[PDB]
Amino acid sequence: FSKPFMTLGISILYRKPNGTNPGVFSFLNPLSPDIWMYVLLACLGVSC
Amino acid sequence: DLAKQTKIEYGAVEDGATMTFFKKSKISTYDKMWAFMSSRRQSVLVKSNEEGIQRVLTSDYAFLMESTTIEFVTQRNCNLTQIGGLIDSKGYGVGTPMGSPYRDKITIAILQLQEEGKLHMMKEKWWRGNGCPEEESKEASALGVQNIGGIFIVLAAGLVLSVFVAVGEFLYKSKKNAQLEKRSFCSAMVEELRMSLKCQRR
Amino acid sequence: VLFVIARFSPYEWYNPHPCNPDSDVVENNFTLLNSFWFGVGALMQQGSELMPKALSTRIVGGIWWFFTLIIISSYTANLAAFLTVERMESPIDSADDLAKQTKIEYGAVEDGATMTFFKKSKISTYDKMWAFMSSRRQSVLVKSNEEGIQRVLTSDYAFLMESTTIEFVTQRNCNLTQIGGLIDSKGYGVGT
Amino acid sequence: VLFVIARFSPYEWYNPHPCNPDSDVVENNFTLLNSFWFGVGALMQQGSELMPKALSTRIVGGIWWFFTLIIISSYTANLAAFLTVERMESPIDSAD
Ligand SMILES: CCCCCCCC/C=C/CCCCCCCC(=O)O[C@@H](COC(=O)CCCCCCCCCCCCCCC)COP(=O)([O-])OCC[N+](C)(C)C
Ligand SMILES: CCCCCCCC/C=C/CCCCCCCC(=O)O[C@@H](COC(=O)CCCCCCCCCCCCCCC)COP(=O)([O-])OCC[N+](C)(C)C
Ligand SMILES: CCCCCCCC/C=C/CCCCCCCC(=O)O[C@@H](COC(=O)CCCCCCCCCCCCCCC)COP(=O)([O-])OCC[N+](C)(C)C
Ligand SMILES: CCCCCCCC/C=C\CCCCCCCC(=O)O[C@@H](COC(=O)CCCCCCCCCCCCCCC)COP(=O)([O-])OCC[N+](C)(C)C
Ligand SMILES: CCCCCCCC/C=C\CCCCCCCC(=O)O[C@@H](COC(=O)CCCCCCCCCCCCCCC)COP(=O)([O-])OCC[N+](C)(C)C
Ligand SMILES: CCCCCCCC/C=C\CCCCCCCC(=O)O[C@@H](COC(=O)CCCCCCCCCCCCCCC)COP(=O)([O-])OCC[N+](C)(C)C
Ligand SMILES: *[C@@H]1O[C@H](CO)[C@@H](O[C@@H]2O[C@H](CO)[C@@H](O)[C@H](O)[C@H]2NC(C)=O)[C@H](O)[C@H]1NC(C)=O
Ligand SMILES: CC(C)CCC[C@@H](C)[C@H]1CC[C@H]2[C@@H]3CC=C4C[C@@H](O)CC[C@]4(C)[C@H]3CC[C@]12C
Ligand SMILES: CC(C)CCC[C@@H](C)[C@H]1CC[C@H]2[C@@H]3CC=C4C[C@@H](O)CC[C@]4(C)[C@H]3CC[C@]12C
Ligand SMILES: CC(C)CCC[C@@H](C)[C@H]1CC[C@H]2[C@@H]3CC=C4C[C@@H](O)CC[C@]4(C)[C@H]3CC[C@]12C
Ligand SMILES: O=S1(=O)NCN(C2CC2)c2ccc(F)cc21
Ligand SMILES: N[C@@H](CCC(=O)O)C(=O)O
Ligand SMILES: N[C@@H](CCC(=O)O)C(=O)O
Repeated sequence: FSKPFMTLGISILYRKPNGTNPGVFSFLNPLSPDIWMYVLLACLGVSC
Repeated sequence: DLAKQTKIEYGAVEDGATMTFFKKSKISTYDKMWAFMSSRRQSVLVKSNEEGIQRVLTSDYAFLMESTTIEFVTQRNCNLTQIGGLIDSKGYGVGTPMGSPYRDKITIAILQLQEEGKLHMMKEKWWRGNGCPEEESKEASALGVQNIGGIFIVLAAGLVLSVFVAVGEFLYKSKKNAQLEKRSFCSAMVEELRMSLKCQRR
Repeated sequence: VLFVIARFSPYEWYNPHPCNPDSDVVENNFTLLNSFWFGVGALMQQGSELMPKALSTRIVGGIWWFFTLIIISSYTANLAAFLTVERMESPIDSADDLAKQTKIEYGAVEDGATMTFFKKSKISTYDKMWAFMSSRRQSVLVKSNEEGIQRVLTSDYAFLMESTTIEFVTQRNCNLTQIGGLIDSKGYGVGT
Repeated sequence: VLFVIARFSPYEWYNPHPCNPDSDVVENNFTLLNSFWFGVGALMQQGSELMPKALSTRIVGGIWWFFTLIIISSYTANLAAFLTVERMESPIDSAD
């Protein structure tokens, strides 16, 4: 061989995992969808 | 991580340096990979780089290959990246037969090109592709419109729902006072004279 | 839009008149100056003396409260992250920044490859550095690596040197780092 | 500052008197003792019973609410780090 014109290295080629976006109703996520009902049935209940 | 799993198949180009690297490796991690690759040798060892790139796209497959050819692919396909650091270090060298007068003349000629930067000018000419929209660049994540977003939607929809209650409050009043005072359609317009007044009144 | 509804809702027109309501009193407390004060007052979580009546204005007060509940709650969530200081970016970031200044002196080890690199360079950026280094050659070209490292510590000085010897120094002194990418690529070879 | 502006602004002079004044009972309820209480009452997020009426005092009420909105929010976001005490981490963990 001659003396190298480019430096190498064995590495791993693999797909990027998809960065699924936090869609614009993202702020409803910290409570479960039944708890949002249970709060809504509370404020419709306790007010009654 | 890639050696200690069987979910992702992995191989390299057969009759290449990477296959030759793990075949004659004595590292305990890297011997596990050739213990893996030699068994299902027909399946995971593809015949070329282009067949290796395509089976990463079209399947669940991690591909062992050179660093510089990754540098051309990841600037072309932005869904597919390099995983981890460099395993070894090697070099592309102009091969000559066993004893030649052209080995030393090219060794001079390669070193002349890199101090002139021409080996760097040629690499930027080919490996620079689409630019590849790069990375989120993991840091603090200041909220744009894309992740709050809907609180303006319910605010807009709340004000839309409010003004139909306002005409609902208007018509229920305009039907109530017109039982005895005035007529149905006109007394609505009578209160329009009240509301359009720019002053305080009764 | 709160002021538009409160000057259109035929229930907001209330009489203050506490004793016994006769006639000819009623008036909205929602002036146009007041409706900003409900808007700012609800946004700042403190609450106003204003409180709407008359359900159409209650819904505007209902949805603006849930609007400002989320915005204040989202603002306090990331606020732990953004209260970290960032240290000053270095005034040099590559060879182009380091060549286009005279505030920071810069050199390399004399009778070395880096001195030989800029001496026989034909890059327009790198010829500026050897145009710099050849003039004050006694001052900026130190005799060894150890004298080059020490004058970065004890003065305002950027030092041109090999990448691998930086890899030993920056793992030893955490106040002193590599600036920019690799200028060229070379190799340590066993000379014969 | 709010006591300076409340006496100076001619709109904070109102009469309390919900029933037919007919001459003059005009008051300026911001004293010193009321002016600190609007300041302290907004600092502790509780809110006083006293609210500014003239626009000359609304901006003072407006900026001070925004000031206490950032103080208390920066207080809560930082104090999560200080109650979650990162433990003793004497910098030897193994032979390496
Ligand atoms: C403390 C106050 C409580 C009040 C009680 C009421 C609570 C009643 C609520 C009950 C449940 C409402 C939320 C649903 C559950 C969320 C989970 C989900 O899967 O939804 C998802 C679907 O998106 C939706 O469909 C969300 C519903 C839309 C209406 C939102 C009304 C706001 C509440 C009105 C209150 C204002 C008035 C308040 C009073 C004046 C949202 O998630 P995403 O982002 O779409 O993820 C996918 C994105 N992607 C496809 C790109 C990947
Ligand atoms: C006294 C006691 C009560 C008596 C009993 C009474 C009986 C009550 C019993 C109820 C039983 C529960 C049944 C519902 C279950 C829903 C959960 C779910 O998974 O679905 C979804 C809920 O997401 C929504 O779309 C919610 C609807 C819009 C939110 C706004 C509602 C309140 C508005 C403001 C309120 C103002 C407050 C005013 C206060 C004065 C979440 O999943 P998804 O992925 O989003 O699905 C999309 C569906 N879609 C495609 C059609 C959109
Ligand atoms: C970020 C900033 C952006 C700009 C801010 C937003 C814009 C700035 C808003 C400017 C006007 C709003 C300020 C409050 C009212 C002004 C009172 C005043 O000046 O003294 C007056 C005391 O007489 C009165 O007080 C009469 C009360 C009028 C009703 C109040 C709300 C209607 C304003 C509706 C506003 C437009 C809405 C559409 C039209 C309905 C002196 O009377 P005058 O000087 O001689 O005036 C003519 C007399 N007249 C009126 C009694 C006949
Ligand atoms: C005054 C000013 C008016 C002018 C402005 C009006 C404009 C508004 C027009 C229309 C607003 C009303 C319809 C919503 C559709 C909006 C369009 C949209 O973005 O798509 C939505 C789909 O649809 C949904 O998911 C919404 C579900 C219900 C939430 C809205 C009502 C709240 C319900 C409770 C009632 C509260 C009231 C009662 C409370 C007591 C979001 O899904 P998306 O498509 O994936 O988003 C695109 C983002 N992306 C491109 C990144 C992917
Ligand atoms: C307002 C009258 C005029 C006053 C002017 C004089 C006062 C000054 C007194 C003291 C400060 C003296 C020191 C600084 C002097 C310069 C200021 C400055 O820093 O510039 C800043 C910009 O400035 C702004 O834009 C912020 C202004 C906020 C306006 C608030 C309006 C609220 C009204 C709504 C109320 C709603 C009420 C609700 C009820 C209805 C930024 O500059 P910098 O980042 O610091 O530069 C650093 C550069 N470096 C990085 C190289 C190092
Ligand atoms: C929660 C709801 C509250 C609503 C309040 C919203 C108020 C308005 C909100 C935002 C208005 C301005 C947004 C730009 C700020 C970005 C940072 C920045 O530029 O700092 C820079 C200098 O500082 C500046 O140049 C900003 C000068 C104005 C500061 C005062 C604004 C608050 C108004 C007072 C009134 C208070 C409230 C009035 C009512 C009482 C520092 O340099 P840098 O960071 O390195 O440069 C990055 C620039 N970049 C990020 C743009 C690329
Ligand atoms: C990112 O990668 C792929 C691309 O969408 C997603 O997984 C595949 O999705 C396709 C449909 O687009 C399906 O036909 C395949 O069966 C999926 N394969 C697998 C192994 O899931 C994947 O879900 C995306 N997201 C993430 C987070 O990886
Ligand atoms: C005052 C009223 C209107 C409020 C809403 C209804 C209440 C009484 C109901 C609705 C759903 C119910 C919950 C449903 C499920 C569970 C899980 C179970 O393992 C314990 C009880 C618990 C936690 C219930 C507690 C009572 C509950 C919250
Ligand atoms: C509520 C009214 C009175 C004031 C605010 C105006 C609203 C309706 C406007 C202003 C900014 C707008 C957003 C700007 C950008 C985007 C991103 C896009 O990919 C989807 C639409 C979306 C999410 C818009 C939705 C509507 C929006 C929130
Ligand atoms: C969309 C519409 C039809 C449904 C809601 C009805 C609305 C517009 C009407 C119907 C009856 C009305 C109520 C009738 C009587 C009173 C008592 C008064 O001292 C305050 C207003 C109040 C409380 C009214 C508020 C608005 C009201 C609730
Ligand atoms: O100075 S060399 O002997 N020949 C030139 N090159 C490179 C083109 C990168 C390299 C690259 C890595 C080396 F270790 C040596 C050399
Ligand atoms: N480029 C390698 C072959 C491919 C590989 O081994 O990854 C070589 O020159 O031998
Ligand atoms: N190590 C270099 C000398 C030091 C330098 O130039 O940075 C050489 O082999 O010549």
